[PDB]
Amino acid sequence: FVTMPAQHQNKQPGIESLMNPLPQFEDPNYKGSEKLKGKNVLITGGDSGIGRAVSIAFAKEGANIAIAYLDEEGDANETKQYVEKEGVKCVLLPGDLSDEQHCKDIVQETVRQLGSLNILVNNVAQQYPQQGLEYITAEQLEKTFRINIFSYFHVTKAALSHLKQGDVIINTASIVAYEGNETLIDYSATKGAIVAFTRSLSQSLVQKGIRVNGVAPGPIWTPLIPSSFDEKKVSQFGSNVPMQRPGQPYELAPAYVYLASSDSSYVTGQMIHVNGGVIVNG
Amino acid sequence: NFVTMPAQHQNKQPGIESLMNPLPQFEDPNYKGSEKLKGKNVLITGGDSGIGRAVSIAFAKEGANIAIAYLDEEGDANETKQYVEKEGVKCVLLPGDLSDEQHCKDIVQETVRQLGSLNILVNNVAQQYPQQGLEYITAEQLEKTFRINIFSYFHVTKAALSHLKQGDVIINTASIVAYEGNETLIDYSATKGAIVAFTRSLSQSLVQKGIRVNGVAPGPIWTPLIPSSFDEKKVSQFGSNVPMQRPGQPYELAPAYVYLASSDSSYVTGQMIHVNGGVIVNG
Amino acid sequence: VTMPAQHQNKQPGIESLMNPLPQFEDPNYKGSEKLKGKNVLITGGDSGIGRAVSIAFAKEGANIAIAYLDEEGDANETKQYVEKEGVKCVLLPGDLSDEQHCKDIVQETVRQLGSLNILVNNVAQQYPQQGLEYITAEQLEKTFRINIFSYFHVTKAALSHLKQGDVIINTASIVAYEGNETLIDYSATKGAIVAFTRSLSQSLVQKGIRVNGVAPGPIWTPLIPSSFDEKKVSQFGSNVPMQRPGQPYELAPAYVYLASSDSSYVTGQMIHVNGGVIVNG
Amino acid sequence: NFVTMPAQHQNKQPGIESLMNPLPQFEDPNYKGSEKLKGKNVLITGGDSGIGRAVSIAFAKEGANIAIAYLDEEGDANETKQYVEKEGVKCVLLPGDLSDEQHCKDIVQETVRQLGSLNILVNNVAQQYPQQGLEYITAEQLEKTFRINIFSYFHVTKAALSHLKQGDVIINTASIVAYEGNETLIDYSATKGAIVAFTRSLSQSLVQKGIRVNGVAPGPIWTPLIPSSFDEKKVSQFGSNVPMQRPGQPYELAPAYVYLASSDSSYVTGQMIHVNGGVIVNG
Ligand SMILES: CC(=O)Cc1cc[n+]([C@@H]2O[C@H](COP(=O)([O-])OP(=O)(O)OC[C@H]3O[C@@H](n4cnc5c(N)ncnc54)[C@H](O)[C@@H]3O)[C@@H](O)[C@H]2O)cc1C(N)=O
Ligand SMILES: CC(=O)Cc1cc[n+]([C@@H]2O[C@H](COP(=O)([O-])OP(=O)(O)OC[C@H]3O[C@@H](n4cnc5c(N)ncnc54)[C@H](O)[C@@H]3O)[C@@H](O)[C@H]2O)cc1C(N)=O
Ligand SMILES: CC(=O)Cc1cc[n+]([C@@H]2O[C@H](COP(=O)([O-])OP(=O)(O)OC[C@H]3O[C@@H](n4cnc5c(N)ncnc54)[C@H](O)[C@@H]3O)[C@@H](O)[C@H]2O)cc1C(N)=O
Ligand SMILES: CC(=O)Cc1cc[n+]([C@@H]2O[C@H](COP(=O)([O-])OP(=O)(O)OC[C@H]3O[C@@H](n4cnc5c(N)ncnc54)[C@H](O)[C@@H]3O)[C@@H](O)[C@H]2O)cc1C(N)=O
Ligand SMILES: C[As](C)(=O)[O-]
Ligand SMILES: C[As](C)(=O)[O-]
Ligand SMILES: C[As](C)(=O)[O-]
Ligand SMILES: C[As](C)(=O)[O-]
Ligand SMILES: C[As](C)(=O)[O-]
Ligand SMILES: [Cl-]
Ligand SMILES: [Mg+2]
Ligand SMILES: [Mg+2]
Ligand SMILES: [Mg+2]
Ligand SMILES: [Mg+2]
Repeated sequence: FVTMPAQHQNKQPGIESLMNPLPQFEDPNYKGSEKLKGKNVLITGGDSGIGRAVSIAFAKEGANIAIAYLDEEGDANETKQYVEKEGVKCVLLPGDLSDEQHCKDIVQETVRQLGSLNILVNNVAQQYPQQGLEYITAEQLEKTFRINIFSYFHVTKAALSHLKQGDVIINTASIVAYEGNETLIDYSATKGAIVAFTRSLSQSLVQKGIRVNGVAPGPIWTPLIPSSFDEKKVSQFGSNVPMQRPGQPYELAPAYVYLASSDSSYVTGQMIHVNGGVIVNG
Repeated sequence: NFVTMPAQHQNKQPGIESLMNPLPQFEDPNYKGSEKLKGKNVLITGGDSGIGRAVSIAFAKEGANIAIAYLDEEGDANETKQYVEKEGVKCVLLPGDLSDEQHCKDIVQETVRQLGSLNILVNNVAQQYPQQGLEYITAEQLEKTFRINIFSYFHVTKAALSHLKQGDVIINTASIVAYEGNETLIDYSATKGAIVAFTRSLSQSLVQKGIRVNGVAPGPIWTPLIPSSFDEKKVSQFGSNVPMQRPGQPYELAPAYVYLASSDSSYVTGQMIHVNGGVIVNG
Repeated sequence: VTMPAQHQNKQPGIESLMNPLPQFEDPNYKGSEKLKGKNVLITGGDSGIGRAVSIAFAKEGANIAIAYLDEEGDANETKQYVEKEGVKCVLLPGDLSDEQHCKDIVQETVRQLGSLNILVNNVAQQYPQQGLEYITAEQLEKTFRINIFSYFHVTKAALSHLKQGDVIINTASIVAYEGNETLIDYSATKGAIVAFTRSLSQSLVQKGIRVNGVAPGPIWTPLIPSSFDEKKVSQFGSNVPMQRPGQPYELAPAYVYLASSDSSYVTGQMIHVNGGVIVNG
Repeated sequence: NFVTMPAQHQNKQPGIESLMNPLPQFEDPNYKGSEKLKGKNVLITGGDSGIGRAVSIAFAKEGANIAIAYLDEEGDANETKQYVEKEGVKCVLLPGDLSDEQHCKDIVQETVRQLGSLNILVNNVAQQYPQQGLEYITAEQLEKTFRINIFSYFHVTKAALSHLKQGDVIINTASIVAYEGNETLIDYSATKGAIVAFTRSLSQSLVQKGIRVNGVAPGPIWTPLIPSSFDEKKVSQFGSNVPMQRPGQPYELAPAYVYLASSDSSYVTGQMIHVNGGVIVNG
C-alpha cells in the first residue's frame, strides 16, 4: 500500500527540504502553556525530523534550545527560525557526534551559551538497511554503534556535571528495539542498547532527582527514511501499522513535552510508544 | 520499608477522601490549561476521588465537560464537582453501582442526555481486597472483584460504542500490579491484567473506526483506595518501595490522562503509560 | 490456505472430527524420567495441547489425572496413549465453571493418585465476535468463569496438597501480549492468567512451589474449528513468521521443561511458543 | 540484603572457576540425556566455565560434539573438555580473543574443519566492569565492553551463516539486566539490551531459511564472572535480592539452552527464557 511518493536521497543524514511532501513538523493548533519556561535544552539531531518537531514544541513551551546536528546547515537554520519565532534562544552546534571529544564540547558549549542545562534529549541516529547479517561489515557495525549509542553515553556523561535535582534526560529509542527489524539488525541492536541504557540510567540517577525516560517511535515521515531505504520501500512506508499511515513528526513532540516537564514528575525508567498502534506488550 | 504517611485505616470501601490525613494533593496549583480538550464530553467512572478526581479536574482545566460516575460518595463527588465547575465547564454527577450491568448502560445513556454527546470514556472504577494468600480469597470476593474491576469496563464501554465516532477516545486505568504482580492482591492483579489485554484488543478492534484506546498503569498513589483496603501499618509505609521512595500524588497522574485523551496522542493506540515512581516493567 | 476448510457447530470441539488430525505426539520424542512418579492434574487434558502434554508427561514417567468437560471419546483416546507408557491415568469429567467441581477434581486426584505434585491449568473456551457490542453478559461471564475463575478455584483447592518442589503451570496465550480484535473477552481472560501467574509465583516462592505459564500462538486443535468460521480455519496460522500453525506436540516440551526440576530456578515466567511472533518477551 | 556466599574476589577477569568457594555446581547428576541433540555440532563461545561449561556438558549428554571458544583460561577449558568427552562426544578447544573480528571468523572455520559442520551456535561470551556511575565509565571501557559482549556476537554469527541450514539453531545469552536495568552496570546492561534486539531481528531475518534464534536471560548465577567483577561483600550477598533468595547454579541454566537448541522448541523463535530466581520482568 502506497503511503508516500517514491523517492530516495544520495547521502545520510537526509535533507528535509528535499522531501515530498515536507514532513509535518508542527501542529498549527498546538497551544503552548509555559510547560518548559526558562528551561535550557540540548537536543542531538534537533535539526530535522522528530528532533525538529521536538525543538519547535519545546520552544512553544518557553524552553531555550541548543541543537546539535552533523552538517545539514539548511535544515538546522530553518529549525532555528521556527524556534526563535517563539521568542526563545536558539544555539546551533554542528559536528560529528561519533567523536567523544565533540560530545563533550557540545555540552560545554550549551552551558556557555545558555548559562546552564536542564533537559538533554539524545536523539541522533543513522541507519543502513542491509538484506542480511552477512552484508553488515565491521566498519558499518561500529559506525552505527558509535553514532547511535556511544554518543548517548558520552553526551550524557558530560551533561551529568551540570544536571541537578529536577533535571531530565530523554532518549529516543525505536519500536525496532521491541519488535525487531530484519533489514536493520545492527540499528535495532543499538536501539535495544538505548532501551537498557534508559532503564539503568534511571535507577542510577533517581536519588539525584534526575528523571530518565524514552520515546519509541514507529514509522515517522522524516529525512532518515528516504536517505536509508529504496524508493519502492519509501513509497509504502507506514502502511504496515494498524493506523495504516506513517506518523508525522509533530505527532511525536507532545510525548517529549510530557517527559521533559513536571507533568511527568512521577515517571522515570519508562518508554512512551508512539507507533500507530503496534502492540509491543508495553 | 519505612514510614511515608501517618498510620490510618477506613473500615468501609470505597474510601472517603475527606477522612484522609494528609488529604491527597489532587490538583497542581501551577497547572495551566491550554484547551487541549475544549468542548469535549467526558464520562469518568470513579471520578469522585483519588486519581479520577485529579483527572476530572485537569480535564475541566482543559475545557472538557465532565460526567462523573461513582458509587455513593456524595460528599467527595460534590467536592469534585465544585472544582470542575470552577473552570466554567459542565459537570454531571451519576451515582450508582457499576457492578450492575443495567446501571453501566444507564450512565452512558444519561451522560449523552445531559451533555449531548460522548467523546472520551475513562474507565477507572476499582475495588481491592488484600488477602495473605489464595486460600483466603472466597469465590464471592473473586467474583465481586472482577464484576466491578473489569466487567464494568466491558459493560460501560460496550454501551459507549454506539456513541463514539472518529476522533473519540477511550482510556482504561490498569495498574503496575498487572506487570509486576502483587502477592497480597492476587484477584485484583488478575483484573488489572484483564484490563491490560482488554486495552490491547479493543485498540485493534476500533482502530479503523478512528477511536483510540490506551491505558495508564499507576504505581502507589495516595488515594481513598489505600486506607480503605490496607491495614494501618502497611498504609504508613505506602510507596516506600519504589525507586523515588514516595507514593505518587493523584495530581501527578492527571497529565498522562490529558495526553492520552487529547489530539496530542493522535498516533498512539494500544499503549500503556506507567506512572509509578521508577519501577522498571520492561515497558 | 494452511488447513482444510472446516467448522464444528459445538464447543468444546472433538479432535476425532478434525481434518487432518492434529499431531499430538512426536514419534521421536524420547522420555528420560524427567517426571518419574510425579502425580499430575491437567485441566482440559483430553485434547489439543492438553492431550499433547498428558502424553509427553506420561512418557516422562508421570501419573496423569485428566479433567475435561464431556468429550469422553477424546478423553478415552488420550487415556490409551497415556497408559501405553505404563503410568496411571485417571479421567475426571465435569464442568469446571462450577466452584465445587473444581474442588472435587483435586480431592479425587489425591484420592486416586495418592498426592498431587504438578497442576496444569489449561481449560478454555473462546467465542469470537465482530465487536464488543456483540458480547452478551452471558458470554463474558461464561468465558471468565471457565478461563480464569477455574484457574483460581482449582489452584486454591490444590494448595492444601502442594509442598516444596511442587509446581503449577498455567496456559495463557499470545493474545494476552498482542491483543486479538475478534476475541476481546477471551483475551482479557488470558491477560488475567498472566497477572495471576505473576502474583501467585511471588506468593508461593517461599513455600518452594513454582508458578509459570505457557503462551501458545496458533495451534491446530479442536478449539479452532469449534470457535472460528470455516474460512478463518483454512487460513489459520498463516499470520506468523513460520507461516504455519504449530502442532500440539510442539507445545509439550515447554510444559515438560516447566514441570520438571530442569526449571528449578524459574518462577513467574512465560514460555512463548508461537511460530516467531515477537512479544517483547 | 543478606549473606548467600563466602566473601571473595579475584584479581583478573575473565574469572577462574577452580578458585571459587563453593565450586559452582555445573552438572545435575540426576540429569539424563535422551539424544535431544543427536548428530549435532555446536560452537559455544565462553563455554569453558560458568553457564557455558554447564551448557557444554548438558549438550554433550544430549549427543552433541562441542567446540568451545574461550579467552585464555586453559585450566578451566581443559577440565571442561574432560567432562564433555566423558559423555562419549568430541570436544574441540579454541582459545583466543573474540574482541578481534578475524578471530571470530577463525573459530567458525576451525569448528567446521575439525567437527565437519556446524548446527548450533551459542553466543555466550561476556565481560563486565561495574562502576558507581556513568561518569566512571571511560570510552576505553565502553568500547571494550561492546566489542566483546555484542560485536563478537555479530561477527561469530555472521561467519556461521554460510554453514547454517534449515534445522540449525542460534542461542544468545542476554541477561535480566536488559529487562530490569542495573545502575552499576550501565554499559554492560546496554550490551545486553543490544543482544535482546539482535535476537529479535535476527530471528525474523532467518526464519525463512529455517534457522531459529532465541535467547536465555539469566538472573544472578554463581559463576567466575561474579567474584572477578564484584567486590567481596557484594559477592557475599549475591542472589539475596531475587524472590528465591539465592543465586542460581550453572546447571540450572543448561536445560533452557537444551530446550532452545533441540527440535523440542521447533515452534519457538525470537524469544527469551528468563532463568532468574523469580524476578518478574513482564515476560
Ligand atoms: C527508523 C525507525 O526504525 C523508525 C523510527 C524510530 C526511531 N527513529 C529515531 O528518531 C531519531 C532521529 O529522528 P529522525 O527519524 O527524525 O531523523 P533525522 O535525520 O531528521 O534526525 C536524525 C539526526 O541525527 C543527526 N546525526 C546523524 N549522524 C550524526 C553525526 N555523525 N553527528 C552528529 N549528528 C548526527 C543528524 O543531524 C540528523 O538530523 C533517531 O534516534 C531515530 O533512530 C525514527 C524513526 C522514523 N523516522 O521512522
Ligand atoms: C491498587 C494499585 O495497584 C495501586 C494503583 C494502581 C491502580 N489503581 C487504580 O486507580 C483506580 C481507582 O482509583 P483510586 O486509586 O483513585 O481510588 P478511589 O477510591 O478514589 O477511586 C475508585 C472509585 O471506584 C468507584 N467505585 C468502586 N466501586 C464502585 C461501584 N460498585 N459502583 C460504582 N463505582 C464504584 C468509587 O466511586 C471510587 O471513587 C482504579 O482503577 C485502581 O485500580 C490505583 C492505585 C493506587 N491508588 O495506588
Ligand atoms: C486460542 C488462541 O488464542 C491461541 C492458542 C493459545 C492458547 N490456547 C490455550 O490452550 C489451552 C488448551 O486449548 P486447546 O487449543 O488445546 O483446545 P482443546 O479444546 O483441545 O482444550 C481445551 C479444553 O478445555 C476443556 N473445557 C472447556 N470447557 C470446560 C468446562 N466447562 N469444564 C471442564 N473442562 C472444559 C475441554 O475439556 C477442552 O478439551 C487453552 O487454555 C487455550 O486458551 C490455545 C491456542 C490454540 N489452540 O490455537
Ligand atoms: C552479570 C549478569 O547480568 C547476571 C547473569 C546474566 C547474564 N550473564 C551472562 O552469562 C554469560 C557469561 O557467563 P558466566 O556468568 O557463566 O561467566 P564465565 O566467566 O563463566 O563465562 C564467560 C566467558 O566469556 C569468555 N570471554 C570473555 N572475554 C573474552 C574474550 N575477549 N575472548 C574470548 N572469550 C572471552 C571467557 O572465556 C569466559 O569463560 C555472559 O553472556 C553473561 O552476560 C551471567 C550472569 C551471572 N553469571 O550472574
Ligand atoms: C565480507 As566482510 C568486509 O562483511 O567481513
Ligand atoms: C516532589 As513532587 C512536587 O512531584 O510531589
Ligand atoms: C456530537 As460530537 C461534536 O461530541 O461528536
Ligand atoms: C473455604 As472457601 C469459602 O474460601 O472455599
Ligand atoms: C573523564 As574521561 C577521559 O573518562 O571522558
Ligand atoms: Cl529446530
Ligand atoms: Mg537533519
Ligand atoms: Mg471515591
Ligand atoms: Mg476436548
Ligand atoms: Mg572462563
